[PDB]
Amino acid sequence: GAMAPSYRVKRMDIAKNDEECVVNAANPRGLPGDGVCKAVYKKWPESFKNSATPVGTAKTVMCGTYPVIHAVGPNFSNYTESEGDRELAAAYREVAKEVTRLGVNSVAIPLLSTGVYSGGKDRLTQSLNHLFTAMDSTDADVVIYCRDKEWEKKISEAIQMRT
Ligand SMILES: Cc1n/c(=N\[C@@H]2CCC[C@H]2CO)s[nH]1
Ligand SMILES: [Cl-]
Ligand SMILES: [Cl-]
Ligand SMILES: [Cl-]
Repeated sequence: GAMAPSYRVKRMDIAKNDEECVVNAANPRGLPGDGVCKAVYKKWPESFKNSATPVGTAKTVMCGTYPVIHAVGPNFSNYTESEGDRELAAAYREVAKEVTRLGVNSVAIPLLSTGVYSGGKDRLTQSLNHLFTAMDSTDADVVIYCRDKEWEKKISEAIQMRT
């Protein structure tokens, strides 16, 4: 575990992370995809061998010894708000199980279902709160990655608010 488990936020490409493992915002088919998934495929393409997994689940594949946790959030274009909210909470619970199983002291994690799976809605708070609900019982250092300047400020505020 980390000596004083923390949350932090950085605004940069998650493919450049300084953590012991990465969470991919994956599609259910293990395809290269768009956005975070695209960046992860270019950096760790070996981790896409047999990475397909259903919505609301996470599947870890090693690239060398570096673990890539493929977490499949719902596409809010296809899910109702109710069923999508349940599946988005479930994906983060499965990430916390994998992070614990791997014994890592740190993890890089994007906000699931906030980009092309958002169904055109701002889901920063919804996605971040489900992240916290899952990760708060783990002792890994968590580093959240984002690309927008206003999102960086809002995620940083949400972390600082809890102290
Ligand atoms: C390469 C990179 N993308 C990041 N976040 C995405 C921005 C839009 C949806 C987000 C998650 O898919 S963090 N590092
Ligand atoms: Cl960058
Ligand atoms: Cl997304
Ligand atoms: Cl972002």
